[PDB]
Amino acid sequence: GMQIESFKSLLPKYKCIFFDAFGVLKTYNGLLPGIENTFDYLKAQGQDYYIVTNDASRSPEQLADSYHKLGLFSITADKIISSGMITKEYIDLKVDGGIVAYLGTANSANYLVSDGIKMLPVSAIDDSNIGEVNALVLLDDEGFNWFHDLNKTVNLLRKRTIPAIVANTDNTYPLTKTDVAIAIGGVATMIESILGRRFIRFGKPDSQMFMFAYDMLRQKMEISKREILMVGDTLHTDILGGNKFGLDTALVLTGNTRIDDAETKIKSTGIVPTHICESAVIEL
Amino acid sequence: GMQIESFKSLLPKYKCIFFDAFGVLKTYNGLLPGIENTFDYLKAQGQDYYIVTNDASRSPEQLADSYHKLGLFSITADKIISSGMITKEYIDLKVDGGIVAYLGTANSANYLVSDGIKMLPVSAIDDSNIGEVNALVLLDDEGFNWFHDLNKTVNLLRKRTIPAIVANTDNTYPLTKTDVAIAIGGVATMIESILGRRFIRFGKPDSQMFMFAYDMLRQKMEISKREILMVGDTLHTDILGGNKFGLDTALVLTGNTRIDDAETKIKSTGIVPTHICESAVIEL
Amino acid sequence: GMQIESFKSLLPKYKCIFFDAFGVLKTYNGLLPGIENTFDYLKAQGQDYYIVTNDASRSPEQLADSYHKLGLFSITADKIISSGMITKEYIDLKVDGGIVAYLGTANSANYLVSDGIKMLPVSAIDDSNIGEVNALVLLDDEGFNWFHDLNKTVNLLRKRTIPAIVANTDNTYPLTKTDVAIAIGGVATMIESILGRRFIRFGKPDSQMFMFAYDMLRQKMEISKREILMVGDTLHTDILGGNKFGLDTALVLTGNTRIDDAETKIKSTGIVPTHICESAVIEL
Amino acid sequence: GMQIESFKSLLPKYKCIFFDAFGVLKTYNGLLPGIENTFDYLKAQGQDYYIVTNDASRSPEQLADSYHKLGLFSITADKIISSGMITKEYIDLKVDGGIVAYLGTANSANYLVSDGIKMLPVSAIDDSNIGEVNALVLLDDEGFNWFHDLNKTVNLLRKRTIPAIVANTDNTYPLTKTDVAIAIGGVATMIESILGRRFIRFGKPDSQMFMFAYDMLRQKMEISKREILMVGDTLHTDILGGNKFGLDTALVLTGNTRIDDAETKIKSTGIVPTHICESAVIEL
Ligand SMILES: [Cl-]
Ligand SMILES: [Cl-]
Ligand SMILES: [Cl-]
Ligand SMILES: [Cl-]
Ligand SMILES: [Cl-]
Ligand SMILES: [Cl-]
Ligand SMILES: [Cl-]
Ligand SMILES: [Cl-]
Ligand SMILES: [Cl-]
Ligand SMILES: [Cl-]
Ligand SMILES: [Cl-]
Ligand SMILES: [Cl-]
Ligand SMILES: [Cl-]
Ligand SMILES: [Cl-]
Ligand SMILES: [Cl-]
Ligand SMILES: [Mg+2]
Ligand SMILES: [Mg+2]
Ligand SMILES: [Mg+2]
Ligand SMILES: [Mg+2]
Repeated sequence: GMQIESFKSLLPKYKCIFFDAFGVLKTYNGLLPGIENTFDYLKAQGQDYYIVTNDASRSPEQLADSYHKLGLFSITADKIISSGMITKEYIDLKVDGGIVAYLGTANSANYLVSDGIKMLPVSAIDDSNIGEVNALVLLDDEGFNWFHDLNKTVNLLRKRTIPAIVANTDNTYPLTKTDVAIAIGGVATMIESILGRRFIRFGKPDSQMFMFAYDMLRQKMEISKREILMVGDTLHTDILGGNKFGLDTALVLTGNTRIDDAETKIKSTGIVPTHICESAVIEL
Repeated sequence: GMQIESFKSLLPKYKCIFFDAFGVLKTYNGLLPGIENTFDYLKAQGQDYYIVTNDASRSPEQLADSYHKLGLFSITADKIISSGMITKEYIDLKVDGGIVAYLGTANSANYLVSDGIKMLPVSAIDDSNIGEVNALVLLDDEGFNWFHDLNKTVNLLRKRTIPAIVANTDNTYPLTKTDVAIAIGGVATMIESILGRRFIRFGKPDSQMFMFAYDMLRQKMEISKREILMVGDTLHTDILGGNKFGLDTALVLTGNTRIDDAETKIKSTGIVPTHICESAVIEL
Repeated sequence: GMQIESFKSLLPKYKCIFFDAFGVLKTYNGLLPGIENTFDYLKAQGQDYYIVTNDASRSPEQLADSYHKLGLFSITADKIISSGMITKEYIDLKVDGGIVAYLGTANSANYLVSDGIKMLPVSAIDDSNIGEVNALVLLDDEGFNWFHDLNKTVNLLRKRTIPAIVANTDNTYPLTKTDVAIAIGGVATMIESILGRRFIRFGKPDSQMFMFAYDMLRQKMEISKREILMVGDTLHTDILGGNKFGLDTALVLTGNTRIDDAETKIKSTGIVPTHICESAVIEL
Repeated sequence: GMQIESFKSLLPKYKCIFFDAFGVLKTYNGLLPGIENTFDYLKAQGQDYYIVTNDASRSPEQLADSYHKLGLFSITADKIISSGMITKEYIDLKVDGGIVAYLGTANSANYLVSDGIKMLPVSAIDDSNIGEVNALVLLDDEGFNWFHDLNKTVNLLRKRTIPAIVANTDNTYPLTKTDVAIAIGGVATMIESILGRRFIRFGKPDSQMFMFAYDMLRQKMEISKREILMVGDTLHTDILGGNKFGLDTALVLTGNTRIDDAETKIKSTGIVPTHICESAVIEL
């Protein structure tokens, strides 16, 4: 049996909320209806929050602009902790000049541009420049010819002893009510089905992003990890990750974990959320 | 230590040879030089042979035509036993009319054309005809847009309770001296990394093709399974497959199993060949 | 969709029935009540049967004797086709003298012996004789010390280039209504989790036992693949194997596939039985 | 390419060294000869150290005592960061009273003892106490009967929705020059081969222990991630974890990564250490 609790009822226990984005705040057809009231509410209550997301397809500033376009003005770039920030820091620290090859769009790659390094798509790599490729990043499922560039990526990683990096996204994402699409994490998975495990994956259920947020909160208040709530739709990323780091966790049913499957999934993985809620929408 | 034996020196022990094609008779740049003499030799000695191949991208007649183009005229379509034959028989028997969806080229699909069923590429499947799709076959890595149609195949299989069939090819094939290409079996492998295991795979190391050839030999001579030699470059398909069926096996070193790696791969898999030879090419 | 049919109604189409044993003829509770009616009916109708089983824990004669002890005298050793028989033949034809080491009971091992072979349990292997050990077979989850001999097995296979062989059983089997036990196939799975894929697996869904039965039947009568029904409770062994070999398949719901899960398991695997039936027990 | 450097030459960059223990400070043969020099030198230079180890079979105090018994007094309990400490914290913060079941020895369970939870071995769990079991921990590959308690463990986890917890050890460890033993992490791996992924795994390559050490250091001094070197013998735990956390890494060749295999293993994994050294043992 599941005890379903209202999200509003939980909020007084916590000094900060960590929200996953997809399946929690928004879905394939935009924001979940009413989700603005959640952020109005937290503001009115003076409650801190962050978005903690395994999206490295654009910068925090751009992720924040997408919410502003959808009308959620409360969410600023400083509130968005994304695994792309980890990737960027890893490249700056661990890659010594040359070229970083990427699978994705030019826009996805612009966030990573820096001094000393040239970003190039996999499509632009051949024998004439392969010796300068010092890393591979997988950023977005769109923006390149798969037949051409998945093939080239396989050969690039056979020929160059370099880090291959992706955000730990789900393997697929919902595109319509009926259809899913293969995500950038899934493109890595498919590559790894041919080559073996090979990708450094950043993001949940790792705890670096959580530690960053936690540290920033500790700079301005008394707070312990159990006084933070991680809110997510996915057991093996949001809930598992939150739990390992010591966060309380709330599973919402508006995403990857459907109500009919929750007990079964919880029982097969042994990943137990602190709380289960229908959704993160607070009714006005 | 490996005992390397001349292929010629083994031939007297055997009443029929089964040859894998790729890595044994031919490679990325055509026929292995001299392989013509092997076939001249077997004729002059009156020794039977078949080619037993997991290539289901063409009919046996077209597979034979490819050898004719390359100058190997003695290879006839009756000597080519291909996993595409199994696929064809499976469709005829187990699929009841409607549409068979495919990933490949129109030419790869032609061999499977039959009464009652329409072959269509996954690209031509939509809500208007999906309810009539009764099987999916993976035939060739070329001939379709991977971004579009790998996504559509994921969704097709999520929506239709139908058999998904592929030839059990290696996940990759050599394209040049340095580069490989993802093969149709590898495409299935990639799909399966997203969906889970889901493809019915035909061909080596299964034993149906062997049994078909064996039964034909038995109709014209006294022969036991150990009097047949399976010749291949791949442990987990040719050598494992042959051994399990009772055939003697000869590992050649002209393909997937490189000489520097043979002892290690043999030890790590426990797949032991009866004999190890440098190649299937016979001299003089 | 999920259409259940009468098993008895199906049977006049066929000259021979192949039955899986566990979950079909019997469960942890012993014989399925009334299963004798089925065999009496087939005998009255002039229909043949064979048992096709991946239980290779004892000889066909002892497997038959175990039915006799339970009061089912219609099953005789000459009608039991066990994957143990493939193992025995492999040892005879593909292992050249020396020792064949085993995990199991002495009773499971000794009858596998043939001229030139010595069976030995793993517990008896040492530096002095490891050199003579020419194969490993896993026969029964009982009969050895797990701590000592799973460790010794791991080392044996790291040190010796030998085939490692097991019946393709499910990983676990029901002991009681609530509890399962790890089966011998599961022990192999566990070892492969440490070492990687390493075991030759005999039995369903491979075609070898099916071919043997079919060969024998065709000597005694005019029989096609259209006149043989394969009856099983497990999709990925019984149903998949039968389908690939060209047989009609009947999934029964007295074993691994429960009525409440059948539709979803068929959908997820894409393994579609020709017919679904509650039981292989007929009335009257 | 593979450039070996002097370990001692590296050390002046750093304010603190994090050492892995097995394969770095000691092997199956005991302490690496001369390893005391290394700690003497760091102390002389005013440099700090911590041990960062996925050995959670004993408490930090017992782990330090084991060094003292071998004559290495420079390692003290307060400098040992063990993944056992994360397990302890997880049990305290996330497990609400009741029983914690364990696989291991009584001594290994001892440090986990707390006010509110009873420790009991899996062997002690039956129908009378099972509803009170609120977690399982795997602690040590010794101390239990594998046949009875691995079977019981599989049933325990099938029946109770509880977290299953293990240190992320390698699957095996060396006993002697020729033989390995299955480690506690490998036992979890085996269980997961039967049940599917099911264990929470603590330790490298996770960031948690790294974060702890760093948090402690930054209280006592001005220290950045650029002034900490992680030293280990295993790519997928030590080097990978160190790198993802933003640390310089040193691969040493005294343990799991041998000098003959380093270049190949680095190439296949894409896990690249900042530095490669023969040994953490310095001269003088
Ligand atoms: Cl997200
Ligand atoms: Cl692989
Ligand atoms: Cl990773
Ligand atoms: Cl993270
Ligand atoms: Cl071929
Ligand atoms: Cl080739
Ligand atoms: Cl999956
Ligand atoms: Cl298959
Ligand atoms: Cl076949
Ligand atoms: Cl059975
Ligand atoms: Cl006996
Ligand atoms: Cl050997
Ligand atoms: Cl096999
Ligand atoms: Cl350690
Ligand atoms: Cl974990
Ligand atoms: Mg989500
Ligand atoms: Mg080949
Ligand atoms: Mg069964
Ligand atoms: Mg180590």
